[PDB]
Amino acid sequence: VQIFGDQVTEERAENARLSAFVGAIAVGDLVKSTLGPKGMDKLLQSASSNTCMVTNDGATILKSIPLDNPAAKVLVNISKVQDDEVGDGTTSVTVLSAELLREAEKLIDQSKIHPQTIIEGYRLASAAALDALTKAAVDNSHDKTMFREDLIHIAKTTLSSKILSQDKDHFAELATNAILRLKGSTNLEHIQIIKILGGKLSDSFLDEG
Amino acid sequence: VQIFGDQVTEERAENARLSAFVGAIAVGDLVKSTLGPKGMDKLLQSASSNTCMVTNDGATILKSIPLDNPAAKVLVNISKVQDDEVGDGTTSVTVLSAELLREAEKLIDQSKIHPQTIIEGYRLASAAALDALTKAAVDNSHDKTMFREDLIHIAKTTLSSKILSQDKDHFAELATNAILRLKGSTNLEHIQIIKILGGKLSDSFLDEGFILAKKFGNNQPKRIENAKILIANTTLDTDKVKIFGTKFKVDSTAKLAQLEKAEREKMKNKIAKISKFGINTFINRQLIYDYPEQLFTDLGINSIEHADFEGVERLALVTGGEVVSTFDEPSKCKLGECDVIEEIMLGEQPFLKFSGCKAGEACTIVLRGATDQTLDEAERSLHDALSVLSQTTKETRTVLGGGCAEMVMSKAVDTEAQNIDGKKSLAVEAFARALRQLPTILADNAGFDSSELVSKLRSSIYNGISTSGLDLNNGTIADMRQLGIVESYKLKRAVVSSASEAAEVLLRVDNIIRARPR
Amino acid sequence: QLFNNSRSDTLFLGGEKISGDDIRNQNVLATMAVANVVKSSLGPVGLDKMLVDDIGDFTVTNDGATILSLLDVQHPAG
Amino acid sequence: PSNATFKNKEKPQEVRKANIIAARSVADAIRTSLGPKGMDKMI
Amino acid sequence: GISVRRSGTTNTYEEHILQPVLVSTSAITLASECVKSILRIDDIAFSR
Ligand SMILES: Nc1ncnc2c1ncn2[C@@H]1O[C@H](COP(=O)(O)OP(=O)(O)O)[C@@H](O)[C@H]1O
Ligand SMILES: Nc1ncnc2c1ncn2[C@@H]1O[C@H](COP(=O)(O)OP(=O)(O)O)[C@@H](O)[C@H]1O
Ligand code: BEF
Ligand code: BEF
Ligand SMILES: [Mg+2]
Repeated sequence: VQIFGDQVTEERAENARLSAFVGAIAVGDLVKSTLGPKGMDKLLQSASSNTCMVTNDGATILKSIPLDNPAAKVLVNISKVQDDEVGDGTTSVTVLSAELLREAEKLIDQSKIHPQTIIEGYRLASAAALDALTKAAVDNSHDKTMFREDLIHIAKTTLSSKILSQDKDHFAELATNAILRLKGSTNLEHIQIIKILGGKLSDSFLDEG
Repeated sequence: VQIFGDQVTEERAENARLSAFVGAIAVGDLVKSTLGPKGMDKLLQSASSNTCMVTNDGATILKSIPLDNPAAKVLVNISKVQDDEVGDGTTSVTVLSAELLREAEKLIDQSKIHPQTIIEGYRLASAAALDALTKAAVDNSHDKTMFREDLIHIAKTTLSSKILSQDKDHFAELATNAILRLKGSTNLEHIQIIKILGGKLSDSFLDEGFILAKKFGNNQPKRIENAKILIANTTLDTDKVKIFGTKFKVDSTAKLAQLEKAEREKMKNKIAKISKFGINTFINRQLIYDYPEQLFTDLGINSIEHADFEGVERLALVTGGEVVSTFDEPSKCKLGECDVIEEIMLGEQPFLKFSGCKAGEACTIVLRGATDQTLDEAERSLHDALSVLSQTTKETRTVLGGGCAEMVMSKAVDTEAQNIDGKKSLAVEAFARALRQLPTILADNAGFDSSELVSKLRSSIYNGISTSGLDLNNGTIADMRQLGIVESYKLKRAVVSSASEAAEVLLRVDNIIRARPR
Repeated sequence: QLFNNSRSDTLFLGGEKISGDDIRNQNVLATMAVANVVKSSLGPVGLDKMLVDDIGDFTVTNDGATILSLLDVQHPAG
Repeated sequence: PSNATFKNKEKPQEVRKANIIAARSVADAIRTSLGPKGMDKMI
Repeated sequence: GISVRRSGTTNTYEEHILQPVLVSTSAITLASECVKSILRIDDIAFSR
């Protein structure tokens, strides 16, 4: 006795777990090469427009490529969310997101443990991972001298994995100066990003005015 | 720049490994439920014929289902090999075959270790798992008393996972009696497996003698007592002719009548040549012509027609007779004798049951049951039993099953890893981990915490209680010697051997190339 | 007499099954079909029928069994 | 024992269930043809 | 048991309504045995 209408798909327990994992992993594994300093870039291309783009920003990959696996699209959005709430950590979110789910399938199959028990266990750990994080945190006080050098670093770190790795130092002061300049506003419309084709990359600048 | 023809597939390294793994693991993950006491059966059904089969025999599943993935078709064959070389261990081979490859992807990806180096480690483990197998082997010597109770166990262990689980003790004694009766002969043709529908499963039996799927020569006596038998291959209905081309050219009809009666005389004489043998029972592979059929009846000789190269060979072994032709000099050839050949009924069909024979060296087991599939399986289950027990007549050493056998190797392979060191070391431990993954599913199908139980049995065997095995009804660690869960060495020695080979073949693969289908 | 639906549990091949009332009535309807054709041909006041081969060729008869032989009958109960 | 041992794959549970149904249907086609008040079938 | 003629509760052995032991001995045994081989099934897969 068939229940649903036609063209309708039912992926239940045993098969719904597969999809959920196959999806997440397949997406996590796609951006894995983006991660870190000696990380690599993807070349995405549309069928539409005869357009393409060569990118690192892990969101920009995930946001772009088409997908069907709903579980995948979940992670894809968690990617945009991060790009919204912080701007960086796009690929760091997705990989850690998939690597949790990889590690679940290895528990759900090999061992045979309840998914809800895994949850009530992934939960205790998360609150403890975020715990030590604040204990190990290095908050930088009134010393704006000690904090600018501190900022320049964060950028230098962020930047190394893009084409801008080689001119890290250069682009780090162009960001640090621009943001300090911004005087504590957190809206980025205030920094107009005008790209004009030609010359070196080391030829890029923040104008005084 | 394209190289190949159209509809040609090239799966290279990165993707070839995917096929290799996904293909094997898929096949392994298909038969995993077959393994063990509290294991379950598959229902195979062909699109052709409207036929099906309800099976456990892992080979019968894999040999049946069609597949595309070459890496899968590899393990499919190694399953046939095991069924050819041992008869049992079809599923065990494939699962251990896959679990090794499962533990390879986990190394190739998660660890980044060269496949040739995993091969060069799997190799070091495989010769050490086969090592501690022989050391843990229990060979049974002259005490045929000790060896019979040993063989029965083998059957009891082999049978519990098939329908015959509930009737283990009964079928074990039916197999043990049949192989011991076979007098060492390692040919299974000698055991005729006649399946007739109806009644219970407890109702199956091995006949003391032989039952023949044939009839008597016509209006002949239904039950012969104090038999003496001639077994024959010579022609009867065909009318024996000198091969070449003997064409009659009769000048005038008159000589045709004589030459017609001549062929009758050639027969009458060829039956008289047999009459001189002094025998009340004549069995012949060939047909008995409507004429000779009577010539035996008038003389009182019972004549049975159509029991081929098969039937005749068994009769010669059970009656102690000879597969005779010529019949020119009766003194030199050896007759067959038995006590009574009375024609019984079994549900519907009329079988002639030879009872009380001269030498029991060929037998017939009659299987019974409620369903044509139940019978199918009983035969397939039984072949698995008449294989281990028949091959342990040749290879007389034993190893304790219930996961114990595979654990004792998991021990030695795991300590040799604490000896080898390097990046190979990891692949050596992995081999051990894969061997552990067998008792894991034995436990998973029954229902208890696979994690806890395997982890409980590891501790014991590793601690030196190298008898400890899985009690798969009580969910505990139990003594395998004292609970009689014994298996063939030749079985376990093949399983590890066969599987280790599968692994190296596939782990060497890095390019899958498919040509346009026919 | 709305065309009956094939059951959603039972699985039969190149074959349909009508049960109870639906068949009991079908039988009777197909039985009257065959009988009513030859009710006109009964009695001395009865009349004859003209049966075309389809190629024009034909036969005229009263003999009921010869009429019923000629009519192509499709139903079992017919 | 709140964590327990999780039953992983579900096809078993639903195949048994759907076999019985497929079978009970045949046994149901026959119920009309049992005993002296039982009715015959035309095939 | 049920007697069709009586339409109710009546002594069926005396009513001469009689069936062989084998017809019931085998009836239950086969059914119960078949169920055992139906419940063995945990998957169907289509073969070549
Ligand atoms: N120069 C560096 N040396 C060591 N680690 C670095 C360096 N630059 C970045 N990282 C690390 O690499 C990660 C940043 O990689 P990236 O591809 O930008 O991912 P995301 O987009 O998720 O931030 C961070 O985890 C950071 O700790
Ligand atoms: N009664 C039992 N108790 C515990 N383990 C058993 C029992 N019978 C068999 N086994 C184990 O289960 C395995 C047999 O499973 P089976 O499904 O027959 O696989 P295969 O087809 O490969 O022989 C053997 O390796 C043996 O160790
Ligand atoms: F690849 Be990222 F958003 F530093
Ligand atoms: F599945 Be087996 F050959 F006992
Ligand atoms: Mg980053």
